[PDB]
Amino acid sequence: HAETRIVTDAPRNSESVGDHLFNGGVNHHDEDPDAYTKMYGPLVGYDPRNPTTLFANARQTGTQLVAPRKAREILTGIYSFEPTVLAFQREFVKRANAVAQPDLNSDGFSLNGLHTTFDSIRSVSGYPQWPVSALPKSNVGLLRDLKLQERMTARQVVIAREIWKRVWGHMKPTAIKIPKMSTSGPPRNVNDAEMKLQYALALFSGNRYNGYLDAFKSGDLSRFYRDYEAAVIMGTNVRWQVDNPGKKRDYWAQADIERELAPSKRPITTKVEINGTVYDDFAAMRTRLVNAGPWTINVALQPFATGCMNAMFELYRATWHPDEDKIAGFLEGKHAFFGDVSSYDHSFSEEKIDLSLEVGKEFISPEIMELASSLFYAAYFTRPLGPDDGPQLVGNPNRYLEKQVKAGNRSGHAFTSLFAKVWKVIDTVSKFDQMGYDVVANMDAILKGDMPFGCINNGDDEIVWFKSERDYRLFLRLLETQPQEQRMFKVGPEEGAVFSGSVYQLIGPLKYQAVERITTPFQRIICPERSIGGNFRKFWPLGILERYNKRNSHPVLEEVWRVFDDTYATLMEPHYGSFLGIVQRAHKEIPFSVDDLSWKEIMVLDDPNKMYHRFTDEEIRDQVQESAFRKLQPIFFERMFKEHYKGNYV
Ligand SMILES: [Mg+2]
Ligand SMILES: [Mg+2]
Ligand SMILES: [Mg+2]
Ligand SMILES: [Mg+2]
Ligand SMILES: [Mg+2]
Repeated sequence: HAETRIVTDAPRNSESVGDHLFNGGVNHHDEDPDAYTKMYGPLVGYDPRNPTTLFANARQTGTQLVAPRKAREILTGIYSFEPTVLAFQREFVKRANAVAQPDLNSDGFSLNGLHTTFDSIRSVSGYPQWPVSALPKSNVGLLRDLKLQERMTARQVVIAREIWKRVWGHMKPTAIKIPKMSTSGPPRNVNDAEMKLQYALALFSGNRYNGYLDAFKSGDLSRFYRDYEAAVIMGTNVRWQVDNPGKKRDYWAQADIERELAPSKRPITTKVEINGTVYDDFAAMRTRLVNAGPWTINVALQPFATGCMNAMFELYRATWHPDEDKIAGFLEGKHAFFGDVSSYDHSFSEEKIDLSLEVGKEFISPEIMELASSLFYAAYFTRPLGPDDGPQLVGNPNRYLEKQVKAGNRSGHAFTSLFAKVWKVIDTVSKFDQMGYDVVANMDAILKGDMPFGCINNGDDEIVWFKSERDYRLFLRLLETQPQEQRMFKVGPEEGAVFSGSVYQLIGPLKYQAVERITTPFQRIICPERSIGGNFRKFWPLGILERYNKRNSHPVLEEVWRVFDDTYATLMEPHYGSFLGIVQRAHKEIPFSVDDLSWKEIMVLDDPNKMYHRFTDEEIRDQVQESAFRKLQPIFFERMFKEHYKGNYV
């Protein structure tokens, strides 16, 4: 068929989606160019004078806060604002701190496996720090505050081009993941993976991908919206995590980002006060704004992000995807710096984002890179970030071909993870360069782990390793001496040498042993981001039982679990029932068993987005992946790649 539009002139909502189910073998939208139009309803309609109506049909609307205050159900029948729970938190933390204290050397390595104190467990889940910090229109104040370079050096640009050529220039075609449990974002704002899949099939049928790009590049939002159900705009969500009591933090106010491009931050002053009692020894949960790109934008980009990432994991495994179980042994006999990056994604400059996309255009049609740019710099809409704020549109989505919000490696983008991984390695390879090494001539060898130095990467987490002590101390001298003109990101040593959630305990001379942070099991039980069950914690017993079952695997861990069990038994059990009873009864009601799953699989059930950056299809069984994702195999977008990709297939 000739049809170039996803939404045609056919009557909408005239056929049931049940008559157009995807069989995994043929794209039925090739047979019927009107199918998508007929199986879904009329869009509400775009008003350029009122762009926020793009979100008026969402589950949460207008007035309701992005981060409401609401007690969490931490275990069956146990809620986080109850005074007995808070009493347990205080006593558990006293007793756990009496077990062990972090024992760190001058390089930040833990000698006992513990990297910090247990004080963050005095955080009240469901009690947010407010306001949630807004995203300013400009990150220049941050770049200034962090003392980052004004521009890349010439050499840094060379290195960035050499690495991006390797990344964009190779592709291992891989299925698009279609999330079951997240919103499509505008315009439909539904958690409907069937619609997402049918949209993908429509996009990749006939001439619709080129029609989509033509509509995009026209700058006519009314056209892109009408004919492709697409609008370049971010929604916003909030992520929550524990904090250390007493830690001073700051935030960008909604009223300031409205008035100023790069305003200064204001102090967060939230105190925990529950039913008329102040808890001065507790923290409110740290909160962070995350943007969310619409499905109907990200779907056009994801094939490239996923394919290039998967290629990179194969060709340059030693850098971007080593076996995590083997890292500690790999490091035996090596010196290592564990990177702690401050405000990483937000600290990317416009130059860095733009260069990445420029090199992309050598391998991928330029209009696709321009779509990526449009989303990186898109306007966003947020519901209120605090109790005194209103909903707010930041930027002008009517002018989406112009940059609206400059915020570095924008969250919610198809490319966010790829950019995080590649730029951390650009920075570290530039550091190898600044030491004096000839990194261009030896680029492949560095990335493949064949030189006497290299780096293991997981986005903003990294291990920079050296076979030679003298090379290692030269790297440390470089960090100490590096001037502003060379500084890409704000990086220091990680307290306790943590990588991907594990402490790399120093157990002998250049001998390491990985231990999951000993704070983690207790934070995730006692101070959770979300209540048990619901959308995101259906499988909550698994992570707990997995951790409990390995309690004897490390001597500090073992003692802290003994403190948990004894303290819970005395202070919680009389009122709420036994801990293991609650957890084991819940485990019986879910369709997975902890004994049958790998550690990787349990991680993915707790955080499915680890499939976009940490684990590949090969490492996770179908039943686990299918809990969270539908898939579209790459045969269904092969024609798009034949036209629009110019690199090498792996
Ligand atoms: Mg029928
Ligand atoms: Mg305080
Ligand atoms: Mg001012
Ligand atoms: Mg780190
Ligand atoms: Mg598999």
